Amino acid sequence: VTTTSGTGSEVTPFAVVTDDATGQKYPLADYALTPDMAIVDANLVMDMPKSLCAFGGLDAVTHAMEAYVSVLASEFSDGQALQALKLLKEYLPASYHEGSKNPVARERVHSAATIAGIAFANAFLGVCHSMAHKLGSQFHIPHGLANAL
Amino acid sequence: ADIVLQAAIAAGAPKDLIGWIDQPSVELSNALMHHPDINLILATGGPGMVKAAYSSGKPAIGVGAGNTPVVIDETADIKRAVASVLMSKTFDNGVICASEQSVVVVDSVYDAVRERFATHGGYLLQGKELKAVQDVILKNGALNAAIVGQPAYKIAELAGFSVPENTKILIGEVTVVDESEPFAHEKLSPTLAMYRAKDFEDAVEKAEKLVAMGGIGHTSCLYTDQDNQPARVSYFGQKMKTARILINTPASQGGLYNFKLAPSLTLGCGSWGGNSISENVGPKHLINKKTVAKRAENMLWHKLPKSIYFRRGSLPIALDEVITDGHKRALIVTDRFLFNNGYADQITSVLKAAGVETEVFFEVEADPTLSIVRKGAELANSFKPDVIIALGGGSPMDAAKIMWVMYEHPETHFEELALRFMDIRKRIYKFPKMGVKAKMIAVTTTSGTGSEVTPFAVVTDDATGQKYPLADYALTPDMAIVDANLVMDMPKSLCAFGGLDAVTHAMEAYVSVLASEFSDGQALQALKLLKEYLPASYHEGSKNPVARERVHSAATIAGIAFANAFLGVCHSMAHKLGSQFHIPHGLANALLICNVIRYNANDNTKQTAFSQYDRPQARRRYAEIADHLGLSAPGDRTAAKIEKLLAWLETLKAELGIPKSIREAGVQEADFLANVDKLSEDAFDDQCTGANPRYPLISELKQILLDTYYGRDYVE
Amino acid sequence: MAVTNVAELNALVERVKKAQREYASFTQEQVDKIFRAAALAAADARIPLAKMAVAESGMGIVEDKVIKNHFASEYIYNAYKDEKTCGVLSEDDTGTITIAEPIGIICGIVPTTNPTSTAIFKSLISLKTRNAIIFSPHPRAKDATNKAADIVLQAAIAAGAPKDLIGWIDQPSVELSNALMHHPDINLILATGGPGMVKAAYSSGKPAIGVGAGNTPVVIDETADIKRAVASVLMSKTFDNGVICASEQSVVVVDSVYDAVRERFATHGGYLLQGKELKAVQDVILKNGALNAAIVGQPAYKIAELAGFSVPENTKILIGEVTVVDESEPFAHEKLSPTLAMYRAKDFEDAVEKAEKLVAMGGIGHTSCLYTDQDNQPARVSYFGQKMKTARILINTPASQGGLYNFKLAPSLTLGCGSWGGNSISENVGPKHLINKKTVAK
Repeated sequence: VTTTSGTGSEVTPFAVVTDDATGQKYPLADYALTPDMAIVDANLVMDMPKSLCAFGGLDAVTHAMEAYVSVLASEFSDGQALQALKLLKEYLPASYHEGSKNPVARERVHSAATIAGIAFANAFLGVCHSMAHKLGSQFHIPHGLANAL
Repeated sequence: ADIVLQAAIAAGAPKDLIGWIDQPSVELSNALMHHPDINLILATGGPGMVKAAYSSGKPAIGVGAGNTPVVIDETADIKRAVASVLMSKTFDNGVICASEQSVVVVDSVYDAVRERFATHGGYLLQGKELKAVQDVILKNGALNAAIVGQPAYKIAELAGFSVPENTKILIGEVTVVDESEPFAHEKLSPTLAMYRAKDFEDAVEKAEKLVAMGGIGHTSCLYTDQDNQPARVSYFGQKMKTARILINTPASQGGLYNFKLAPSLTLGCGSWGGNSISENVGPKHLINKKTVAKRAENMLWHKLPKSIYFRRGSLPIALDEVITDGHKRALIVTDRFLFNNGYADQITSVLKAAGVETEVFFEVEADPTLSIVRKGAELANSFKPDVIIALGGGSPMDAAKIMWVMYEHPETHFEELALRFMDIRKRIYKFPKMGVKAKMIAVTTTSGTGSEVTPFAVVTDDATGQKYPLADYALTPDMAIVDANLVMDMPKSLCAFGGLDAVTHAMEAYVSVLASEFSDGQALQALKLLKEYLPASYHEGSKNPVARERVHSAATIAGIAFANAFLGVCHSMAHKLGSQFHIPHGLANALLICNVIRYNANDNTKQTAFSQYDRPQARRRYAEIADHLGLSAPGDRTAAKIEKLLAWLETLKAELGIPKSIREAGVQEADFLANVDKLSEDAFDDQCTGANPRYPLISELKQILLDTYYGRDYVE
Repeated sequence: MAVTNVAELNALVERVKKAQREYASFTQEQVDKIFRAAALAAADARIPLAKMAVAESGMGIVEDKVIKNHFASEYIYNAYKDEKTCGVLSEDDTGTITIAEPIGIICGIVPTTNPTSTAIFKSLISLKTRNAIIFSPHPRAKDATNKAADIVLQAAIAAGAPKDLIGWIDQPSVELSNALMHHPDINLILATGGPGMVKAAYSSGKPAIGVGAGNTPVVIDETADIKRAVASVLMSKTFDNGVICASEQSVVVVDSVYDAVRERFATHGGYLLQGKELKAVQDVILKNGALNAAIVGQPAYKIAELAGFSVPENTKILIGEVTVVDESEPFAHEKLSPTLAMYRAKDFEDAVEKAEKLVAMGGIGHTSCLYTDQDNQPARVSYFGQKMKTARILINTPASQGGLYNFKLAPSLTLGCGSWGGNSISENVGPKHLINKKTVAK
């Protein structure tokens, strides 16, 4: 069950853990870790501030902008990556200035975060999401900023 | 009543909550029943006022009492049953309702109970005094009130014959049972009626008339040995029509009797007519329950097979995974044409090398007829497979899903699934769980049908010729192989046959009312590449391998979308045409797609509350295709924007090699006008019309079929 | 063989008696098998029967009767599929057995409104509870009901059922149907239709239940959606020309949004009228003392020609503007035609009061709908349900059904009561009113 709009971690088989004594990452990836049922609800994202809708949404934009250009892109995922970018270019601005006062835009943005999740579950992320994965861990900046600048 | 009132008054109740009448009269009580402020009557007593209670124009229930018969046979305990009835009739002078009123005994033991009764508490009478008591109970054609509840001895003084003080009850010996005999009616006095039975069988018959004479069946009790004669008690219950069937048990109660029995009263009925069984009145007959319903928003879904594999030569590698996993037994479902070719060794040989038991199923033809699927299930449960691998596109892959259900649930009849699961829009009934002892692998052989990814199955019955569609998200295969090396030599006359089927498969799911943001991108990606090298896959076939591979993966992409959003009406007359003209599917929806689009963009009788305000429109959704596919001027109008889309659809047929109208597609005028009416109002009911936002009418589903016959273009 | 008068009815009923006597011994095993085959033939024979259900009736349209026949034929084999109605029902050790027994021959009146939708519903619950029915349809729609009953019969015949288990009368008459109700061999009556014969069914000295229809009011206040409630009611009243029982019969709107609806209705599908033709419309539905049979199920435009004034073809329904609510004005009674009544409310509070009188006028409370915002005004919906007396409370929901609406709702019919009026609430008739359970005690 997803309570954030912008990270597609409910449909993808990716998980990262850190060591206790030391600090190097322990990434894991096996199609078998995908949940056998994912619930995408929008009423769980209604009052989160205009400082998490702006970083999750950009995280979703980054999640799909390079899955279309990744070397692992097939004719099965460019149909979904090209849709999230189309969907977020007309609802993310409307879900930031107006916030919950426009509930249709929030639902569209939340639903299109999982679509990018489908896109990057099969194709894999580029260098933009790897350097951003470390630069957001040493300087303790949230995930969503690092791939935005 | 006042005691209960005052108890309730000092507990929080209003002051005049219970009322009663003083010095009542028949005229005063009548005004109470006809009062328009009273909406229930609880009537108790004999058929003196309960009969009038029913004929009052108001809902009423009556706690009546019918003469309960007692049956004692030769196998019963005589010494014990004589006294259980004896004490139950002397309880409150036998006034408690639904008490004993008659005893029926066989001739084998009749003499035994006669002197026993006179010995313990009875006093029999047979002379002139016998026809004295009967005249006492009935005086004016109705029961008198001068002997109700009185002890037995005093009522004998009324008739003039002395009876000793110690005597408990008085009993007559009467054979004729009717109205003129007054000893069968309810008496509410310590008296009993004794009846002559020649055997057990007539005893029950002689008890049927007694219950029927009381009008309402309340209780029945017979005394018998319940341990060595268990059939007699079972026979006794299916013949008497009463709410209670007691054995070796007093009717009302004792003075260690059974404690969890409802009282004789609190058992009412709602009719004075015959064959009426009483029921226990409780705080449900005096209560009315209302139900509210809230308009709950509907949620969509996106359900797909767990794994989909696709590339040039992806069958052996995907098949290998199955070998590595534990899978010993597997069967392959196939058609006829491909087996005589080298299209079956490329899957069996790779299986035999690893070593697994595979069998041949080569009898499925173009349309499954419920006869070969049954024999397939018969072969399935005679082999106990662990993996079901489908082969072929369309017919042999749809039938494999039904074989899977019938193999995993042999007890469930097919005709039970014909009314529960026929449309994927309801979610209140669940399929029995599947995949317990098998799993489905789906492989395609033709480019342009995504049936390996959808939860759809259509079964024809060869007896009459009726289709039984099945649809639920449990028949979806657990794996789909999309390989292209097996399509390098398909005839150019058929590569595009299914190719245009996918065009209508994707174009129709985009404008469906169930279309969501999840299935819109895939429905659009399929159309985008089909104008790029699908015609190349037609003219080249083998001169351009890559185009055929690219088109083949698009059929699943078209199918991956409509498996979540049902097709519209175009895929309905397509079903109907392809099953009576024997034309193949793919052609049927090809030459009327250029005529059903215009019947979806106009003013138009439309279904309301959906596809009118919830969804934007259908005319502008087709407008997105013309600009998504890039065939629109920078500045143009929507009305003219669809025109160029239809123009592209027409001029692609100039090299697609498809007929211009249905008549030129190999059908005759003679066998159309006499069959169009029969053909029209069945496409209206093939689980379509969920999509195609416009609500169709039979009057407007024929002009389409008549307009396409002569090649004429529809216009109003 | 055909039956002409009482002389052959008094022999037809004996055959059904003899078949019922033998059929009562069947067990649960082959009773469900007969249930399966009967439900299939009802669903598989929906279109043909609906085409010939309007050829002689002359009212309604074929399109909407297909769904009505299909929904009613599959809903019965959807919740009563597997429940113990034969043999032993339960067992209490305490030895307490609770076997159940059927009732017997059942009478049934099929109205001209739904000659086949309710004919197959009644026929499909009796053979589930091991009893038999005799049908007495209207002379206008006799041939449609008889065919529907015969289809289920022949389906059950080739499943293990006795020969003469379901009967019907040809060329029926009022005097012939009276002899069927007073027959001492029938112990249940299922009466349906308007208050024309159900009143006589109650006054018959026999147990009887009636699937009636009260004029259901719809309440729309100022806070409700105005562009959505106009259409949900509009499509639910044009369903089969508004003959579906317990459909909309009157709308009550507050003064705030009255004119906001008046132009909308004329814009979309309505045609308002206020002149002398309003009197004509009132008189065109009363031939004498009650509702006439010449405008039942007819489209809106033709009845206007009979009423005198011309109305365009495209128009869907016609609606009057009447303030008085009594008997003299006939616009409050059930009409079974694509017509609606529009009422004046000064506020929401009087709207519910103006709806109490409408429900009480129908005699039996069946359904009542309110259109309001259910998310920021939750007190109003709670208040609305404790004031009316109806079996169903619907908010933001069409009365009968749609053409992705709610699926787990019982049909408008299969909801009967046991009294005419006096604040009576209907209930869903099912395979428990036709069964009697006996208890044995050891």
